[PDB]
Amino acid sequence: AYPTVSEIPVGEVRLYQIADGVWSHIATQSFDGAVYPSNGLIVRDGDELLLIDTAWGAKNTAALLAEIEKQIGLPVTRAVSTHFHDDRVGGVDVLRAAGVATYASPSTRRLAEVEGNEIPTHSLEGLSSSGDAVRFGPVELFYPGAAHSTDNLVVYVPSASVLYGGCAIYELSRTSAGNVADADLAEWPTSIERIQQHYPEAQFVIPGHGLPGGLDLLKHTTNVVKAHTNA
Ligand SMILES: C=C(C[C@H]1O[B-](O)(O)c2cccc(F)c21)C(=O)O
Ligand SMILES: [Zn+2]
Ligand SMILES: [Zn+2]
Repeated sequence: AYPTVSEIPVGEVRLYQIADGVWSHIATQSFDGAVYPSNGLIVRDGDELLLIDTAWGAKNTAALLAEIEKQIGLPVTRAVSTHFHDDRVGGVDVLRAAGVATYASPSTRRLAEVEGNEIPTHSLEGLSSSGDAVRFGPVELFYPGAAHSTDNLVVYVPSASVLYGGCAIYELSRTSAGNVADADLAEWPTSIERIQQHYPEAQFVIPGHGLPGGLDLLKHTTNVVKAHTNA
């Protein structure tokens, strides 16, 4: 049932409904020779939608907003980018131009500016230290510590017990480290432990790229990360 990378042409966006008012969005993009799927989240808050991460690029994010109008019919009023790389902020400008208020932590906004990437407008307060969590409309934002990047956020949707890991959580099919130039490999297993200790009742865990699972994706990610570190 969950759409897979070979099912989504670059430029099209799938929505997958996880629970009442909780969707993931799935798109695909070419990077360094290969085509990757990429996940974010849509969470209904009454008559508005919160968006978690772009669809990775201006074209995909415009297709995202178009799919939301067709399939859901509620406006996206706020977006959160979970770290500073292009599959999370790429398309912020399309969101801004459509009227979406775009958010990220101060660190993410600074890392995005330094790297040349699109920059969310608004700063998220309360997320500076590992273990910090804040409610943001219908979701909980959690800063687990440095992992895939130093700034990466994870997101929990209480109504549905959905944990979105972003690029800090790998899918089961991913058995090698996914480009770790900006990662903190010594801290990543500890940051994952913080996630486990905070959301032990998670039912549905979504990696940044690929198929959702359970909390077994956290242990898998630690294994992949430690395996890369020892050799
Ligand atoms: C192998 C994946 C690539 C994917 O993730 B990224 O580092 O946010 C990032 C940035 C730019 C391109 C891109 F394909 C990606 C990974 O886990 O890092
Ligand atoms: Zn990244
Ligand atoms: Zn990524």
